[PDB]
Amino acid sequence: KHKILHRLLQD
Amino acid sequence: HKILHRLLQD
Amino acid sequence: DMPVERILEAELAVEPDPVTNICQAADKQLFTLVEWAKRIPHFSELPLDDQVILLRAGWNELLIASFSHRSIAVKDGILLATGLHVHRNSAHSAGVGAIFDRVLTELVSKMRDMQMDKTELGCLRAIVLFNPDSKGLSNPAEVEALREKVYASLEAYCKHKYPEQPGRFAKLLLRLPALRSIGLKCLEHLFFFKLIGDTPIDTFLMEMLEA
Amino acid sequence: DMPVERILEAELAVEPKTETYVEANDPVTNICQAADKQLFTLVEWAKRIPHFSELPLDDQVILLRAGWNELLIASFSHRSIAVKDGILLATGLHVHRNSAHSAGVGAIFDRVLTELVSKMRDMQMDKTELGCLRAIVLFNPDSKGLSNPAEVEALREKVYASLEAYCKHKYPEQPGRFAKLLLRLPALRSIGLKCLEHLFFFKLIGDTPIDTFLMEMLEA
Ligand SMILES: CCN(c1ccc(C(C)C)c(OCC(C)C)c1)c1ccc(C(=O)O)cn1
Ligand SMILES: CCN(c1ccc(C(C)C)c(OCC(C)C)c1)c1ccc(C(=O)O)cn1
Repeated sequence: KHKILHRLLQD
Repeated sequence: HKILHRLLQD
Repeated sequence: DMPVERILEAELAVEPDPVTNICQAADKQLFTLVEWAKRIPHFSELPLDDQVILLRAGWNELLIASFSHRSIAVKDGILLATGLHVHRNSAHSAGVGAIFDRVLTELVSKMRDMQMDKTELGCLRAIVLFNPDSKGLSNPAEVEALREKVYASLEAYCKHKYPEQPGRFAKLLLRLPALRSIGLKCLEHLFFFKLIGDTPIDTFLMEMLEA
Repeated sequence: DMPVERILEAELAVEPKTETYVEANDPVTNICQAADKQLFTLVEWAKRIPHFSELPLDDQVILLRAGWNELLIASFSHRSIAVKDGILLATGLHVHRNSAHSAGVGAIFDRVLTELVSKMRDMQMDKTELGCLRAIVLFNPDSKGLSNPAEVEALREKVYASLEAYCKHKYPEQPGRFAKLLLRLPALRSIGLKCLEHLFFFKLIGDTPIDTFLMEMLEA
């Protein structure tokens, strides 16, 4: 879950 | 507010 | 003037189905809560309609702060004003473990870790009491001025009693959002009990849940 | 350390541009589109708050999921002191009290104006103090599930130590200004909770387009 938030934080 | 009025008037 | 010594006196002059016992202890404390506000400096000098508004606005947060601090001695539990202990398992088995854990983690244990004394607690309750945002106040800036004097006196007490803890004053103030959040949740539970009707609710606690 | 200059830089770097207001139908749909847009810039803002990125990734997820509602409310509330009334959205749209009440959010709109906007304008809260308040909101050690709550608490304590130093240095004639800043946070917490209740209702009805990121924040 939290697909978009994890992606944006990964950067 | 019967109870609260009475307890405040003393 | 807002001396912390008279705020501490208001605290001590007042210090004494699981859901059923909790509600009965709440009704007991609403009576002693009024006597506590009268002992807070300058509160009774406010207009009577303003005293009613402040007590109807803060009673829930005010009572939550009290039994949380009272429960610093208990572990995984909460000491009710009636003398009864509610353990964590009894609250969970009653369907209120979630809000019970929030009180334990965000208040009781946070109060115990920093060893919040009864003077600091009384000032936070006084700050909660003098809530300038309460709708309907005839003179909001009068209540705001009272709040400023309370936390001015609190910061002075903190620099005096704990001079080695420079951030203690702010640490105290930053328990108030969680208190506001837990207060709103406790209110939701109380209304739900009143709607379903399967929980006895005494007269004064019923009066605080009306319009 | 926790320098206020770095926190201020994080505010301005994500601040909406005059461009967008000059360039700018359903009110609630517009407000929700502004919220989705601002969640993306909220992630970039958090990365610019000192030490936030050094936290575990799961704690960064938890802090932003717990705080985004209050963080965004704090932003458009302080942003709206630049105008005489209403709320300036980040999309450039200007929500006035008439439109808010007609759309069904008048009471929560009024709470924003009275308890947040007007207080911020009264005390002339600057962007440095606002950024510190948001960083305090961001570093919420009470967030459930944090793998390292003590570090989050340490960071919050470093932020408000810097905030108090900044306030006493810049506004030495206002000794209670620091406490006055912190005492808007209960109202923010309350107004945040009330705002989510409206948002969840609009989501339930299903007649309000809710874009991807805002939709992801609303689904546990
Ligand atoms: C705020 C009024 N309230 C009080 C009233 C009702 C509830 C129900 C949600 C159960 C409550 O939930 C407490 C648990 C979440 C821990 C606390 C009480 C109860 C006891 C005392 C006391 O014993 O002093 C004071 N207020
Ligand atoms: C907190 C998230 N949220 C946001 C999301 C949904 C609502 C609905 C209740 C309409 C909202 O009601 C704001 C006032 C009218 C009470 C604010 C927004 C909206 C805009 C912006 C922005 O433009 O900066 C940021 N967050």
